[PDB]
Amino acid sequence: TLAQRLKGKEGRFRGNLSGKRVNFSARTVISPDPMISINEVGVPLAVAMEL
Amino acid sequence: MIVPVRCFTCGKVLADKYYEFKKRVEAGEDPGKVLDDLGVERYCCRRTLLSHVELIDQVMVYKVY
Amino acid sequence: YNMEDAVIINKASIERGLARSTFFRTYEAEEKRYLGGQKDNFEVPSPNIQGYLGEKYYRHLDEDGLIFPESKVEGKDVLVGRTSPPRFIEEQSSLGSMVLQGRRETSVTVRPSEKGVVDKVIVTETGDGTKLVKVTVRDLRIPELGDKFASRHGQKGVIGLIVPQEDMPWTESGIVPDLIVNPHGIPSRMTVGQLIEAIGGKVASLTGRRVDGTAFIGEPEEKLRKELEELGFKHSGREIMYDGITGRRLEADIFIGVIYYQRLHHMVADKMHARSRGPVQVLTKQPTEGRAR
Amino acid sequence: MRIEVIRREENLLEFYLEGEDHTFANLLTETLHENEHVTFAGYTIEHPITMARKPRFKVVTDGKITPEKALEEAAQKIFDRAREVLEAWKAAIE
Amino acid sequence: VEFKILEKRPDSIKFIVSGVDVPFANALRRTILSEVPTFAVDEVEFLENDSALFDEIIAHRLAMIPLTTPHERFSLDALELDDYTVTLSLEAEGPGMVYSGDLKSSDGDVKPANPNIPIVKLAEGQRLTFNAYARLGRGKDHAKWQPGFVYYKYLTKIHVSKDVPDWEELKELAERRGLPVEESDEEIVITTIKAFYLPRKFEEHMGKGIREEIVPGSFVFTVETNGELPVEEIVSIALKILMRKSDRFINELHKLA
Amino acid sequence: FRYTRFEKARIIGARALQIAMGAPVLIDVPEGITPLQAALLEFEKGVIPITVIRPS
Amino acid sequence: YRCAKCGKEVELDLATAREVRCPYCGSKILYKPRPRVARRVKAI
Amino acid sequence: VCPPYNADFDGDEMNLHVPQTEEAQAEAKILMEVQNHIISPRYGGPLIAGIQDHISGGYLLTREGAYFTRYEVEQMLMFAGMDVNELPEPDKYENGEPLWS
DNA sequence: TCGGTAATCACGCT
Ligand SMILES: [Mg+2]
Ligand SMILES: [Zn+2]
Ligand SMILES: [Zn+2]
Repeated sequence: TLAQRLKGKEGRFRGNLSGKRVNFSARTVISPDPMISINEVGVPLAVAMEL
Repeated sequence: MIVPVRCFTCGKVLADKYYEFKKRVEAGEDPGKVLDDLGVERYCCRRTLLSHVELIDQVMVYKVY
Repeated sequence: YNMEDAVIINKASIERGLARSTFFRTYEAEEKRYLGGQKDNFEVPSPNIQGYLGEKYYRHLDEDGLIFPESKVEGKDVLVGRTSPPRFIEEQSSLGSMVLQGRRETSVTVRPSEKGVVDKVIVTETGDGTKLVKVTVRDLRIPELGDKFASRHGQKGVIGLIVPQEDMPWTESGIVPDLIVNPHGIPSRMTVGQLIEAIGGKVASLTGRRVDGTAFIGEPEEKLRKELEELGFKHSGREIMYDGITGRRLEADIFIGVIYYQRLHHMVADKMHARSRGPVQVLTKQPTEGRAR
Repeated sequence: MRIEVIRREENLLEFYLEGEDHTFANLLTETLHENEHVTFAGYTIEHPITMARKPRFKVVTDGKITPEKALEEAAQKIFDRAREVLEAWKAAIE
Repeated sequence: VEFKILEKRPDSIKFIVSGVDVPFANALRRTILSEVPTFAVDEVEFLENDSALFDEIIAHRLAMIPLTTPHERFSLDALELDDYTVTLSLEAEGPGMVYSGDLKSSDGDVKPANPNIPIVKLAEGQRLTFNAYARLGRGKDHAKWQPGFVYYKYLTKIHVSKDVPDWEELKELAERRGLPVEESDEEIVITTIKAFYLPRKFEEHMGKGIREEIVPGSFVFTVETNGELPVEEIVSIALKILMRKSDRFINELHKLA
Repeated sequence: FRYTRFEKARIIGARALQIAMGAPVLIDVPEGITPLQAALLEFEKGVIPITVIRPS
Repeated sequence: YRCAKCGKEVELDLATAREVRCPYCGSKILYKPRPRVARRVKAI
Repeated sequence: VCPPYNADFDGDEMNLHVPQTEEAQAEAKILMEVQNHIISPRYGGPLIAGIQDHISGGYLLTREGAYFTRYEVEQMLMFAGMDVNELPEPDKYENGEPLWS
């Protein structure tokens, strides 16, 4: 009921208001290369064409 | 899963020398001299004759049209 | 590239057969009957009907609504075309919907990141009276980067890169290694059974007989290193190796053996996703959860 | 095989070489070394997944000869040296 | 520059090359792997496959069959590879094991080198039909187009003075593996035409009494193929590429200026 | 009169947003540049018009 | 109409409106057979 | 840059997210780039620094007896970024052959 | 002292 919709460790202060789901992101695995500089990053070309 | 026709490191054919190999180990002869009698020199050719499953028989009979 | 638990598999050794693994799924679309008396039949959807998924996703279906096998289904391609029954004929009257009287399209389609080819289509009837079709589509899945390997001693890792056969540090025989494992992980995790097995692969491939290695009664340690020492090699695995980029003996004796690895299903094509702007929550209008939604 | 120059200065030449790899690059490097007028010959491949066909070459001279002239005559020798060995090989399997 | 042919066998050869240097040997070695072209099946069109194996797996084995490549009829030193295609068809019906030798070729010069390779086992009533298309390619693009292997080693001499206890044990040991030994009253010289694993008792004498001296400029080469090219053509074809490859450089250099 | 690290990242932020909404640019041209990169070149030569207020 | 092939071989071309059985076998389970068209798989 | 993230490479998962508006993007570049974070606020000492091979490679370079020949000096100065002219000079120990330290 | 009741207990993903 109402008090469990407002609350309950996944309610509507932490679950949906102060932590939200976002747009324009991606998530995959990591794998080294010591040939780029210290402040660069690789990005795959599949993720690069959908952002 | 029939024998791989190459090795996995040394490019060399093997599937002609597996069914001649196993029919001479079911007589009791030691495999250390059978593989030497054929054309197997290194041990990168030789780890993939000596360890295999020949599982094509079981799956084949089960059938799917 | 093989630093901090990576590994560097050969290129030509992937490309001849190592760890080429297949992946299957299945789909279970059916034909239900509601309690009103109207039963929804599945067929080819016509252009009119409300709630159309799209067009030119229906190029693989047959007449009745079943994919004839061995077709490269990919993306969001459909699998079985389902027509549903009206669902509140008189609520809306949206200026042309009184005369149309049609149906509200629901269907089944592959999960929007995969690929592959169908294998076999089932069609039957389940207990009551209905009908349910099962379709399964496979995949080929070559081992590229990301794909987690592991031993049975606990040396997990990921393919670092995929270097060609020509640039491989090779040995004073016909040996060209496959997995150039990082040397900074063996005298840090105390896995001496890795190094005993590496001699046990070289002994039991040259001798002919697969070395027993069970706990507490297996083959002892010292008796292996004499059977290798009389078959033509140094007592500790170490061999003379020439680098492949320039070509001169590396002034050390690089260790080399045969270790049984095994591939794991934390493969990379089931992890990568990107979302620009997708379908949202009904209650809050915030994005959804999971890659399947 | 189109030479893509980058830097050009006095007694110095840096450039990219499309279509080549480690095989040719290393052979041309140490062959160049044999010329006493060549002060500095070297190459690098940068990040061999995004590019592995254009080594970056660098040739530096002492001013008594231009970098292009040094390179030119030093890749003559390799053509002549291969021409030798080949003749030897053929007339030996007999 | 000189050569010494140790042995010639079907699909193998070992020889000693003199008068060369360290950079040149790698250039010769890598060229045999990444430059020499051979023919290989590149795509297969399926009409039906009732076997126990997947479509991809049967297509994968066809690519791994070594095909004869007649070097006296096309061009192996070209920079632009010929696109001539040979069609390999098959129409069989079980039961029985299907062999590589049953594939028919539209051109008698491109056939499988080894006819005793089993491809797939077929049960009662199962049919297998496909068309294979072969084209020229290089090993650098795909491993299936590799003509064989090359391995090389230095040439060294191990000097064993007679002051080493039980030196007689090394003479018999070396003779078992075929390494030449020249003996004199002062010492013995072992020519290491192949790897020489030093037995454990003599490790403390490696450097003091027993020492290894490298012979400048001599290399022992081993070349083995799989039957797609003769064991004598290989080295000649690779040398003719190096010449052609390092001549284009001169042409391109002049164009810049 | 040196700027902090919080004021330097706000003056660029307001100037990169004006430079997208009109507001004719100073000598900043070459060949193609995203509106963020135009504000970085202007701040180096010290021709920023925008000044801070220091409450004290 | 279709041409479905069941388990334990046999052909059974019927329809799809009423019932799904095999007359000869007596079972009710069906695989749809593969067509006889030409597709194109590369060897990698 | 893998002591800040506290990661390793046994199949982990890292997520990026692009910032969009022109105020929130020029704020990301000035205040959050990697090189501003080379030292850490917990103890002052550096955090983004060398790891496993970067240490034990550096011992083999500075041992007494690490004498590189002429080809290997000239090859490695091209690979490590730097741009120097014809000055690998002056062949400090010519006792065996003309090779550097 | 002394008994009583709630209110609390990683991150992400399938
Ligand atoms: Mg981790
Ligand atoms: Zn092998
Ligand atoms: Zn039946």
